Amino acid sequence: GKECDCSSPENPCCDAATCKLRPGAQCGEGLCCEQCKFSRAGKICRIAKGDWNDDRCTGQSADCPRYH
Repeated sequence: GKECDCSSPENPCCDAATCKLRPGAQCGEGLCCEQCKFSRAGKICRIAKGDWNDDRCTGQSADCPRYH
C-alpha cells in the first residue's frame, strides 16, 4: 500500500517508526503470518463452507485468497 506493513503499533513485526515490517521477520499481519515469519505453504487460512478442498497458503505469502 503506502509505507506500512502492519496496522498495530504493539505488533512485534513492524518498525513502529516507519509503520513497516521489522527487517528480520517476513510478515507483520496476515491469515498465514507466523510469528514474524512467512508461514509455509499448505497452511489452512480458512475452511470451505460444506465439504471439499480448503484454503491453503503458499510458502512465500502471508495472506489468504478465497475459493469457497
